[PDB]
Amino acid sequence: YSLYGVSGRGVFQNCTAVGVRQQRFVYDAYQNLVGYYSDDGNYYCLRAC
Amino acid sequence: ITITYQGLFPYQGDHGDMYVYSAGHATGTTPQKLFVANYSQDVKQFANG
Repeated sequence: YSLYGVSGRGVFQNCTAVGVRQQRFVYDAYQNLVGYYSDDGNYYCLRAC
Repeated sequence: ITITYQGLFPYQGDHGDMYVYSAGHATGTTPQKLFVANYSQDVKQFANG
């Protein structure tokens, strides 16, 4: 993928359902994003390589 | 996720500044003088908001 200001390499899946949903990432306690948003409008949660 | 995070917050137990707005003077039929606190002369420092 290559999203807005963020790079990265991930395996998107239609996951559920944890986030903010108004701004459009979700991190897990580090710099990484685990990982949905951005698609319109679902939950494409990402993973590491 | 839980985390420690360093951002702009109010402090625990802060009573803050209280403000109240009031009905004005009135007769039975007619509003008269406004009724207010001295807030306009109390200029505060913005600092961090």
